[PDB]
Amino acid sequence: GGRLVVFPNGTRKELSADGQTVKVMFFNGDVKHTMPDQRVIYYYAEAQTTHITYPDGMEVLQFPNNQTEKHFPDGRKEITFPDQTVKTLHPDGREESVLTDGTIIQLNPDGSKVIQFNTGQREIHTADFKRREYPDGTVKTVYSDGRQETQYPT
Amino acid sequence: EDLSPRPSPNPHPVSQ
Repeated sequence: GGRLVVFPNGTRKELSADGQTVKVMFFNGDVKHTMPDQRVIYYYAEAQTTHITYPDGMEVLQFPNNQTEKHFPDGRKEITFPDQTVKTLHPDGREESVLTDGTIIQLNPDGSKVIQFNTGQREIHTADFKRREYPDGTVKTVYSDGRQETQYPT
Repeated sequence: EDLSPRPSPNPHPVSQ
């Protein structure tokens, strides 16, 4: 079978017979599990937070307010808030939030915003105009100078 | 050889 080691400071280390599974129970309540598949699970007792590191670089954090975060090796971060909104942060600077009703809110580095409503209509906000596309094919644009243009469908 | 715990985590600061 395995082996148990108890350190004078109270930290305990359990090792499986093959040594591929190691569980460290730190004196402060934290727990670290090293698995045979090389993933490392760390539990923070004070913060009640779980942190999983994968061999490919992926990291997952789970908070006690039911917030979860995924840090991808390519730089992408995905946050799932307690209200189940999902916010993705991309390496190129863009941000996308997906609401529970299916609405998508895209923030771009150039200051523009694109909203795709659950209704199929898209709305675009730029420095020069606000534009709303309707699924019947009509488009209304309100320019910065105040003029309003409605394009009717064919 | 070092089995001392990690420091406390913090949620990645969000706008909303």
